[PDB]
Amino acid sequence: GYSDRVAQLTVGNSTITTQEAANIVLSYGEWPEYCPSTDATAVDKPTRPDVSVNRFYTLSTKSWKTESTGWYWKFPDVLNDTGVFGQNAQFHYLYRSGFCMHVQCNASKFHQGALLVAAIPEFVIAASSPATKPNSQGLYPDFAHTNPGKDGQEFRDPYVLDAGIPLSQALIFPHQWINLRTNNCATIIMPYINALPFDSALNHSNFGLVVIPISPLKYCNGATTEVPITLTIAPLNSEFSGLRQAIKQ
Amino acid sequence: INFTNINYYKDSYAASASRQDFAQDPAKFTRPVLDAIREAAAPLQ
Amino acid sequence: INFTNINYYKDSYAASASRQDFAQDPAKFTRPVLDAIREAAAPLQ
Amino acid sequence: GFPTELKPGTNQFLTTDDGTSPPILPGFEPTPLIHIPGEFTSLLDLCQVETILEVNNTTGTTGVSRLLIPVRAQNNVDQLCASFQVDPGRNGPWQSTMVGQICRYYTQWSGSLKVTFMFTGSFMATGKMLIAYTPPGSAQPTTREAAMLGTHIVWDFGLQSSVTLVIPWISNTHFRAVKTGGVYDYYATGIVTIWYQTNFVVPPDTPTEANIIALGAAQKNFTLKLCKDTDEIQQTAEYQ
Amino acid sequence: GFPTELKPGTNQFLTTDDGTSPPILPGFEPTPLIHIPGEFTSLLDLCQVETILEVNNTTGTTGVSRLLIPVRAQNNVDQLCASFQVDPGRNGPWQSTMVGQICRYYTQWSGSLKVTFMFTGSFMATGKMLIAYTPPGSAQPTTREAAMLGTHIVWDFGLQSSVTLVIPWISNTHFRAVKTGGVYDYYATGIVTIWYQTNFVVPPDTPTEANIIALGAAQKNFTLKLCKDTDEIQQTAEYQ
Amino acid sequence: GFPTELKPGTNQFLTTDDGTSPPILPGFEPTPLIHIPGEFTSLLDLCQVETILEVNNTTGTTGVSRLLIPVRAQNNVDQLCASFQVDPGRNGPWQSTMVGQICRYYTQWSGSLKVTFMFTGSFMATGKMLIAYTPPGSAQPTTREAAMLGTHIVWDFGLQSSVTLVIPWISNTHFRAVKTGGVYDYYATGIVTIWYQTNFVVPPDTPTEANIIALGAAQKNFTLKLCKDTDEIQQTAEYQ
Amino acid sequence: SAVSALADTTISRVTAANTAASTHSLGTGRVPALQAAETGASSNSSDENLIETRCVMNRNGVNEASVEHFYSRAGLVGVVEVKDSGTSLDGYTVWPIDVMGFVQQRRKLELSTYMRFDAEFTFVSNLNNSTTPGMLLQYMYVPPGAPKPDSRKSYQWQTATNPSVFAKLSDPPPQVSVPFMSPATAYQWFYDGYPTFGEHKQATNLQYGQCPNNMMGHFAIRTVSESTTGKNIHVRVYMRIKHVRAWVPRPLRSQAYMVKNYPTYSQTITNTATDRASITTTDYEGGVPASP
Amino acid sequence: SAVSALADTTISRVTAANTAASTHSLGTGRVPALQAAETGASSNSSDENLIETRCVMNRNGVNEASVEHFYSRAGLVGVVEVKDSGTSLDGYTVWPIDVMGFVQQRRKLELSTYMRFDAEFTFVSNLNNSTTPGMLLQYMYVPPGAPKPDSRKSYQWQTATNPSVFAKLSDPPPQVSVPFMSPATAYQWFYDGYPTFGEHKQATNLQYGQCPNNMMGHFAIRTVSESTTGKNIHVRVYMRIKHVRAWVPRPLRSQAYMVKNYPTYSQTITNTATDRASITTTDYEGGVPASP
Amino acid sequence: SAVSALADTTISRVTAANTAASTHSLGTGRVPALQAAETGASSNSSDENLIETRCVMNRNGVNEASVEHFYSRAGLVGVVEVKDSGTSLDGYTVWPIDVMGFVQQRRKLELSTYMRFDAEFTFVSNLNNSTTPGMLLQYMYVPPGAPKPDSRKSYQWQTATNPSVFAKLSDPPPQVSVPFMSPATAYQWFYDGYPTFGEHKQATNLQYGQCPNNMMGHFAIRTVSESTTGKNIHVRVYMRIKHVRAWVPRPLRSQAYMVKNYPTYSQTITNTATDRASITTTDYEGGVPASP
Ligand SMILES: CCCCCCCCCCCCCCCCCC(=O)O
Ligand SMILES: CCCCCCCCCCCCCCCCCC(=O)O
Ligand SMILES: CCCCCCCCCCCCCCCCCC(=O)O
Ligand SMILES: CCCCCCCCCCCCCC(=O)O
Ligand SMILES: CCCCCCCCCCCCCC(=O)O
Repeated sequence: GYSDRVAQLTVGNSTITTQEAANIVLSYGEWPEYCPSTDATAVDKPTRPDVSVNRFYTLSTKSWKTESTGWYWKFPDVLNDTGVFGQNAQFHYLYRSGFCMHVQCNASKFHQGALLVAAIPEFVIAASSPATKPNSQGLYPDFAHTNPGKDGQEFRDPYVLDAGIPLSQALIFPHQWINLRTNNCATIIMPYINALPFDSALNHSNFGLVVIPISPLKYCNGATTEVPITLTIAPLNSEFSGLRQAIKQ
Repeated sequence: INFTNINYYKDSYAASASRQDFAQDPAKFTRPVLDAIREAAAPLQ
Repeated sequence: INFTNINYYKDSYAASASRQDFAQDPAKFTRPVLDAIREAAAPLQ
Repeated sequence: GFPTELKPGTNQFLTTDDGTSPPILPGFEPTPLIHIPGEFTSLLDLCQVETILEVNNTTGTTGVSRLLIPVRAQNNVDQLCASFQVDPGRNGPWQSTMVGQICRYYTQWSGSLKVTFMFTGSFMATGKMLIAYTPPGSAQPTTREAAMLGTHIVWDFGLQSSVTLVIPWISNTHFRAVKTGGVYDYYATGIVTIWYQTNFVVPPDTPTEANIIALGAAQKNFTLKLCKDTDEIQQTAEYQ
Repeated sequence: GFPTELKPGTNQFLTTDDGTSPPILPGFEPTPLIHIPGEFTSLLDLCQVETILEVNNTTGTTGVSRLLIPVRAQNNVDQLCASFQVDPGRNGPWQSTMVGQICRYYTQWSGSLKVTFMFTGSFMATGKMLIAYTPPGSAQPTTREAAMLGTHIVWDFGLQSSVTLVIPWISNTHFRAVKTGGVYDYYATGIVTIWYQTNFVVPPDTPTEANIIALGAAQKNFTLKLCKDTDEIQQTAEYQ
Repeated sequence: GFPTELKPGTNQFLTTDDGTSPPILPGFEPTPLIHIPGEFTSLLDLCQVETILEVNNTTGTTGVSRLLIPVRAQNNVDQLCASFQVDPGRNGPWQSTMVGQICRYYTQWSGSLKVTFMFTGSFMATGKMLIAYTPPGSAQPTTREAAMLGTHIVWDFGLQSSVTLVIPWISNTHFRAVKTGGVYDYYATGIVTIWYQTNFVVPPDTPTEANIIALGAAQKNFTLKLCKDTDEIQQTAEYQ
Repeated sequence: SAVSALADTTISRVTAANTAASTHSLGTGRVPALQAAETGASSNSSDENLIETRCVMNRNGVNEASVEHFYSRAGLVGVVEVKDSGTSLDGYTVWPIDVMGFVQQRRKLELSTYMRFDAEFTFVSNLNNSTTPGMLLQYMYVPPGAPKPDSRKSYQWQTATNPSVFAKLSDPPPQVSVPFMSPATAYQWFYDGYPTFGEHKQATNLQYGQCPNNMMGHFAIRTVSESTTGKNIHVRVYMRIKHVRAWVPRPLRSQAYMVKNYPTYSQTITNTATDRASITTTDYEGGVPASP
Repeated sequence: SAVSALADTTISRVTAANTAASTHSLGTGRVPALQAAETGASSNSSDENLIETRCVMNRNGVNEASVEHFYSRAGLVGVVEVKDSGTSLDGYTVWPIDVMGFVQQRRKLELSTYMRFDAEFTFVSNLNNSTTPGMLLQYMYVPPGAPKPDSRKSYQWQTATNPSVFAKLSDPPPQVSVPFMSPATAYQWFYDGYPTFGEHKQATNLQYGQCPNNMMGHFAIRTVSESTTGKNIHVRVYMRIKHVRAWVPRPLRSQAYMVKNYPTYSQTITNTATDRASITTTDYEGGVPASP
Repeated sequence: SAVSALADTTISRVTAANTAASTHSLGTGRVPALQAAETGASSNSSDENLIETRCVMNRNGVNEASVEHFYSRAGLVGVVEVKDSGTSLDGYTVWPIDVMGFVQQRRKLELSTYMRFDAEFTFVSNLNNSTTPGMLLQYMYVPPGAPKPDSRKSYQWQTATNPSVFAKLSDPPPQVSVPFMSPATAYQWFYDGYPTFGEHKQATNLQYGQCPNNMMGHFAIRTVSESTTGKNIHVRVYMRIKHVRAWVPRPLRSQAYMVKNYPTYSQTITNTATDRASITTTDYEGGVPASP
């Protein structure tokens, strides 16, 4: 009737071991599933390259600092140029997949801090601008902020999630904390959420992956200053339809 | 004697609001975890 | 042939007045005493 | 012609009238309904999700720092860490909560609340806190001795990093008005004060000031009533 | 379109029309109904409660003294103590009664009345009174010999301190109009006169003047009809 | 008079309201319904009829020549014969089709399309063509090597003079908006390019340039939605 | 089927108490006339036991004296002037919902201490000259806590959640059903207490008797207009109390009211009964006596 | 027959969770208070397991907090001025159908990511002086792709296929039922993507977040007139969302909106919670303590 | 009873054709792609037999593409000006009933050669300033042969047998059901012939294509007036075609119409398809190719 602190996540040829894990958040209680015949609309037979694309891709490592605001990734965009997933995402017009997001941040028992690892469906990034005409560039975020790639994007205003919504209510989304005294990893299994059965992996980013320090990383002199935060994600039940020439963006 | 929830048009979307199917399933937002944790139990043991 | 007391709305408080339950219980105001006193009897004996 | 008599309320447009209206599109079959994960059918299900209380809503405190209750090693005993009123719809820490924002779309609320405090210090940081809920009629307790007379929990920091303080539904009325202030302090819910039961003890070479994150939510018996319009965002011109 | 024809009375707002109207709050469940003691469902139940008749409604008499019928030791015999008309809605002693005020919310009344006289003298004060109800057609009896020809009770003061004089429903019509005066004396109920059957005898060192308290109410066969607006309080400006 | 309350939408004339109206002619029996051949009860049945695509909609090309895809003997290999977008309601070759004109009376379409190419050269003219459907996201393929990565058919000229290229319903949404251009290229269907798989080989004394006639239609799973008004013919004055 | 319910929908007549025939009683120990009013109980003496009565099969209907029939009558509860002319170019008015502003409704309600009821609110709006030109009004119910409008154009009139009625003056009176809206089990016309804790040592003491369980918000009325209309609209609010549950009957008010939310009578106390010349003088002349 | 269906049409009351009676607990291993918020799960601690509770048979109705009741309320979604006076002698206006132009409706919708619903659109049209003279209007729905009118006389008003409503200003507000019109399974108030492929390197980047699955065409309104009427008509569009299906709840918007189709907040970020003097200061005075 | 009929009155959804799952085919003699368009038959090639398809349980509703739903929409069929001002002080107008005067209705009808239908004719009448003052109009149907009125007072308005509708402009639009009135089994939008025998050698040849089976008389409209009203009334006639039976589908008209009763196109023939630069140029930019 409890959650075991040890966990092993084996997907494909990738395996993730954690010895200080809180639990595994199954987003909205729904495992990732393949598109049923009732919900499908595209007639082409989808490709399900099970083990070549459904596997853990360690994508980015961000150095947690005392004044760090946080980072966000867009799930399809963060894997669109990586591995056989990226190739299928480029060669195919349609794509659907869940994911198993695994954020890793280990620190000594003398460090402190708390990250909020949340998976935000349809994470539309806002721009912070003064009162200006709709002609103004500052009213709308550039592409580097909407699709940060694999490197992610440092939050400008994590208090409002760079979306005008309060960070305090970001816990309405499938979330997990990395409290350094408690756990060093946060696992979120997110099913494919979209008003469409399939969608373009290049145009549309289904989920945002926010890692925001709520309690700032504090430690004493002599502790290891560099405390990294690693994002390992794994597609789950990846389908691809609409084969054509490979399209980058 | 109630005489309501009557559709006068052949299109079903012309009907009144569907106000008779109150369902409350908060577990998908409140306990979205794989390991079900008992209340009396220490969660991380 | 009466066709009334019909609620046309899903909310029960939109109905007409409840005018069919005339009840008269004056004893709680007229004889609010512990010792029931017969009419023919001298009350304080 | 069937004899009819038009009654008052004829020709009125009540914005909350669940009635029929002619369909603009004869024979329109919409796009099929596919399964989308995360359907919510009740706003009470959303109110039970714990969201961060903005307890450090003080002048100077900016950004995510407003979500932290600072806890440090005390030089004296029986001291006050933080306090906040537990009126969900009152301008204050509960504004940052999903329950405190959905409450504002309703006039009256009812049911128990729940604040889960998460300690975000070092593993080596130990401490015991007394988190007391003071029912109405009393101001914020001036001493821990006065606060421990109300509904309280003595929280011990440890492997489990979070404690839940249920604010029980202690009310004279079945519902409390979401509006507060003035004569509406009749519907005051109370005050939650966090006291140092013991100190915040740390070994050497360990941070001496940590943070408690408060997570407010609604209990299973929570209920809202009389949907109204919130007073959270105002508009002076149509968004173009 | 179903053929209909609008009839007269269309668009009118009748203030006494028990009809339906659209609910402003969809799905509103009110606060639960808990048991409150003292529910009254009929105004006739209130009219049967005995309330003090203001029989001493005379010039100079102020305050609670207007509720007392003075009785004293008489130097002569067969004297008149007090008289009052038994028209419930007439400006007079019955205004101070619950029956006389609920009667004014109705146009026509019917049924027997009841005046319970309570003697509030010393235990040593003895006396016999003749309380006579004179049916309509006769003025106030000038002598006790004339009053004893009507419905009367000879009241003996004693351990039981109260007597009940039923004013029987002696009327030509099934109902009497609450309005009195002018041609509406057709609906006169009668006159109740209190006479000294014997004297008011007291021993030495005992008060020689006591008070009778009249308590008017309605009998079980009392009935009201044609709800109207009372003429008891007038308003010249909205109460701000 | 039966109590009724008029609701919003009273007295409005909705042009798409299937309601009753009084008959102008009592007891009118129309002319008997005799069998007429060629009754159509569904516009989808009309959309499945193959009609000539106007693929040669180029400047200078006039008349029936706009319905021909010229094919000739090539001096080089892997060359492009013709290309056209497969958006049925887009201004282009599909305007000349019954499916492309009935699509314009609807806002959203769905289902597979079908282009039957008929080779109208000499019996002695042989050739193989690669007709490729490029799903959205890609521009017109610049080489046959890039086009053969999509849905394609290698057509061999012979006794059967016609090939069918199904444009499969490869869409993210269940329906595509008939409107194209701008942000509505989100509903782009793709591009069909005709490539010379091999050459157009003829014996001596034989025409070296022939024509392919494209015949566009809708597959059995074709569906239209949200009837609207087409933008094909405009009127500035009532036709007198 | 349910046609049996529609058949028994007319009001059935409940008759008054029949009078039984009674004869003379000559004995001891049986004293139905002697009572003890000190016991707090009304007299149980019947007409049969004090006079020789006849058999009266009474058929007088007592059904009209019910609390429902006494209260289910639309009376004036509010007059809201939508001033849009002269010095007050507002075009809107936010009216505190209170049913104790007019004597006829107030005195009937104060017959009971607690009343739990639904209401049928009707709005009879017109100009000063009694005319009702087609002029679009918006009657928005602003529950306690909802933002009150501060102009005729303010965002609160979007009424995304607030109940609102749009009706022209030319339309028949807007009529809506209001539920029992109260945090308490019943409304409370008399609240012997204070809403808040404290010392209550103010010179005015305005908070005595003020129960917020009865304060049900505001009625915001506006002309749906873009500028001043130059016309003042008088909205008369009529409340018909239905589904009534009354508790703890009270003496009907005898003194003239002076304020809305407080029992407060003048120092010149008016007697409940009108004065007469003497305690032995009745002004009923009757007929000519046969033999004086 | 089907009279059983008409009987069970009133809304039944679903009550809140009852509180069970609980006693004291003195032992080890049973820690219903200790939680682990890192797990992403809300606390399963009940009131019975943290305090000694009583048996409360709760009868509070939770039925009003449903997504249907929260959304089935007509709010303002559009104000369309049919300018026909002064410099704008058009007599018609083609209005882009968007429900995100007004804060009250927009903030309620953005509580959810995806919403699939039918709507009841109501048109409350009047002049500037709130008056509604008999003036024939035509409210034509122009779906995406249908030709938009370019004058008050143009051929598009023939509405042979377009839905159109003819109603005078004097008529009660025109009200129609609109189905779920969208190529997607649900509307999408937040679209983290771009409608078209490409580089998206523009200085403005206007296409981010613009999902054409929500762009449902235009509402073309005209006075059915032959020349200028000299009167501007203000059409207020009210949408009542019925048959609601909401997915992926979101944080309610905290910053003031700046534009219609983009989340864009000011550089002056407003705190979700109002500032107080100190983290240990609460402004609740309560009563006088018995013994301080 | 007949309550079963009222239950099955809502439109049931007929779905599109499902796609079956298909695998690869490597053999001879099975050529589902090769067709012979010379046979006049459309291709019977299915998606399953040309590509590897999946199983798509299609739930797209094809019910809206029916001839009933395509035609049962009120479109403008006539604009009748009742001139009563200036040089035309007639107060009446006799309008030849023809549904081919306006492009939107005409092009939809000419999709079919023969149409047998009942109609719901609606009359939306108003003044030039779009206002609808209470003004009594008489819409009299004058069938072929009935005497046409020659004034506003003439005897034909007695309408002892002619169908006539009296309705003020202030009333909602008069709406009547017209049966299938035709000597033929169906109306005939294209009549390749002449109504009368003869030589047909006129220089104009006005009688070609004129089938009197479609000429259904006149609509005589008058103001019920005794003198000139000084106001011109514009009556817009809207026909909703119901109970439709269509035969012999035709190509939709591509050239702009020039006259009412004749197919007649300009010498400047407009191409059905818009011109592009080349037969190998498509204006779809797509995305950036991964490796060109
Ligand atoms: C759309 C307009 C709707 C109108 C809403 C009316 C709401 C009325 C509230 C119910 C009235 C009864 C409670 C009044 C109690 C106040 C009296 C008092 O104690 O001072
Ligand atoms: C005759 C007049 C009929 C009115 C037709 C109204 C059609 C309304 C469309 C449905 C509204 C909901 C979808 C709105 C989504 C747009 C918001 C956005 O994402 O910017
Ligand atoms: C009281 C007013 C009643 C209106 C009577 C309308 C009668 C309409 C006739 C039916 C319309 C369809 C037939 C039109 C055919 C004419 C077109 C043509 O071939 O030129
Ligand atoms: C026109 C007649 C419509 C009849 C509709 C059915 C109403 C049944 C009456 C009982 C109400 C249901 C709740 C109950 O059982 O008490
Ligand atoms: C539309 C039909 C409604 C029928 C309602 C039931 C009426 C029954 C008729 C008898 C009236 C009841 C009193 C009686 O039994 O005489």
